[PDB]
Amino acid sequence: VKIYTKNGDKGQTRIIGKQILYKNDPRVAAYGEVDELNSWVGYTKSLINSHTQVLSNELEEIQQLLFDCGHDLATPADDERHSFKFKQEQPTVWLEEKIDNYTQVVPAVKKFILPGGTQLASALHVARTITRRAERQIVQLMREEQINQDVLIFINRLSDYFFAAARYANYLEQQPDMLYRNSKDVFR
Amino acid sequence: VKIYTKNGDKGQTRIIGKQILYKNDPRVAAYGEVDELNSWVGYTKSLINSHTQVLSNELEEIQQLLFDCGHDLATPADDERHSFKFKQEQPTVWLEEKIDNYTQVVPAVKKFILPGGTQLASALHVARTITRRAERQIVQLMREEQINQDVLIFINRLSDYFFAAARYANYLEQQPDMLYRNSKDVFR
Amino acid sequence: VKIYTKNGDKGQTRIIGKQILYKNDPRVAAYGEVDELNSWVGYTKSLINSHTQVLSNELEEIQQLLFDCGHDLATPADDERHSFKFKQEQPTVWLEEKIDNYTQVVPAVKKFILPGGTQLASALHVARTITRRAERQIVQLMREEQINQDVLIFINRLSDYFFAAARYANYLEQQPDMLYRNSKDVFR
Ligand SMILES: C[C@H]1O[C@@H](n2cnc3c(N)ncnc32)[C@H](O)[C@@H]1O
Ligand SMILES: C[C@H]1O[C@@H](n2cnc3c(N)ncnc32)[C@H](O)[C@@H]1O
Ligand SMILES: C[C@H]1O[C@@H](n2cnc3c(N)ncnc32)[C@H](O)[C@@H]1O
Ligand SMILES: [Mg+2]
Ligand SMILES: [Mg+2]
Ligand SMILES: [Mg+2]
Ligand code: NA
Ligand code: NA
Ligand code: NA
Repeated sequence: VKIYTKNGDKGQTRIIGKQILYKNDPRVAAYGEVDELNSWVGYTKSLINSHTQVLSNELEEIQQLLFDCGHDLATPADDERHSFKFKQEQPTVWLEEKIDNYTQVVPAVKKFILPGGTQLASALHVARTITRRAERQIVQLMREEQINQDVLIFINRLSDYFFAAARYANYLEQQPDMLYRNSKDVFR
Repeated sequence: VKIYTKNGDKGQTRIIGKQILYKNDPRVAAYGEVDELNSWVGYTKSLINSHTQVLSNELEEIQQLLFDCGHDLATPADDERHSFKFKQEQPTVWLEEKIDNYTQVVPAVKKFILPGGTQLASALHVARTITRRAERQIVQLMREEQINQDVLIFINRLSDYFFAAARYANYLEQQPDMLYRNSKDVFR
Repeated sequence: VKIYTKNGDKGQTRIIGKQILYKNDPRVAAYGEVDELNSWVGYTKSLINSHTQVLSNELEEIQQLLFDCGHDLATPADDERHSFKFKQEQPTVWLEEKIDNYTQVVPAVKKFILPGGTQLASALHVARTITRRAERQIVQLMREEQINQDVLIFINRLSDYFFAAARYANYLEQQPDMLYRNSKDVFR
């Protein structure tokens, strides 16, 4: 088995189905950014400690879901031989329940917080912002091609999950969040 | 409080003031990249150790400043109800004084260095390059819309700060920098 | 020595040779993304432990090679005073030999794996995906300007190297890889 085929050496790559695209095509960029997020989630999970073990399984579950999203991003809406398989309903509800629970448990803020704290909380803020970068890429693709809009819904919700989980990670080690000193009351 | 409004689920988001933009709009991308930098700075600060404690407070101060920059990037120059609040003078002087001090104290190089060393020094090099990525985004926005040019000045200077601070972090643990083996003398 | 010249404060920067470009120009973006990768490789190397010491030297060698690639990306193909110096043959063979060896030694998969595991393996997956992001940037530049195509070949191969090395890092700590649960058999 050779994972290097060399077929990409001139700048084109195969997507799902027959088409080849330049590697900078917005479709390739979209699922490539999802893959970068997925790798960062793996890195974040590797930082789990005894205080934060309760977050481990759901990070692995998110990795599984990000593969399901990437599949659909790699699939043209008019490819007769392949169809969209990601459905947002249940995964997105699942994220919302976590967001509600973690928002309830941590100390309430009205103001923006500095993205930081523990190493794990900080990594969850990095995940938050890479998710949002991948979301931008997905919207770029959406403006040119038909996509599975359920992926967008889920990826939008996912960055709120990472915010909530980052605060929960600080709570699990009793690290206080720090406020942005010039913040207005923005959370209502 | 629900941080998930779902109003972003179709790919548009609210900026400062009345306007909504696509999430891939260059303005949204610019302050989104600043937020990614800010999160990375949080992560970097979480790596502080007893040798490097002297760097902790100024990283937190940079996080505060990055919120002030992001505010102005999110604000249209013609929005009557909101105005630019970031002024570069004092923060940028403050960075320059750190850059001068840290450049003086560490072993002099003429050649490019490998970006690495200690975990903290390496993270400061990652911060250096994410700052430069955010700067590119800010210039993309500048070419289409009027911006607070003071944010650009500060963000330019900030990546030189991260270079200087990365070298200082290696110095604080007595980790030598490594040279790029084919470098010309580039620092003059 | 002042690394801050302030000449970049209005959004333009000097490349190799006489030209100045906007900081968001695709050329500047391409070698800037290579620099971000290089910094991440430095960070990854800082995570080496006693189990993974055998990977340290080759990560440093990759950093040297990434400077050689960045040089050529910063050099216009028609700049009479500067020429391309990167040749892919030997570095790319060297990567392929590592990929072959590491593919042979680790447990065989047919299915996609979750990008994660140990902290080092996870960082090598982050390197994999940042390499692929830089590759996209390089292809963007290739579509507008003549480049040294040897850089593209090497950067393509490099992300397969990081995949193989990430799996090898997990093997070195006897951390099993996890499969994507809905994967088809994709590695043939
Ligand atoms: C909190 C604020 O963050 C901005 N916002 C919403 N989604 C994204 C994204 N994917 N990338 C960057 N910024 C975003 C909007 O301005 C929203 O109101
Ligand atoms: C050191 C060199 O790095 C380049 N340079 C300057 N600013 C940036 C940036 N934001 N992103 C990437 N590269 C940049 C220019 O080529 C400068 O001369
Ligand atoms: C494994 C699959 O990953 C995609 N692919 C190939 N190169 C890149 C890149 N630089 N960025 C993102 N995705 C890429 C193609 O779809 C290939 O078949
Ligand atoms: Mg959102
Ligand atoms: Mg600069
Ligand atoms: Mg490839
Ligand atoms: Na490959
Ligand atoms: Na939200
Ligand atoms: Na400089």
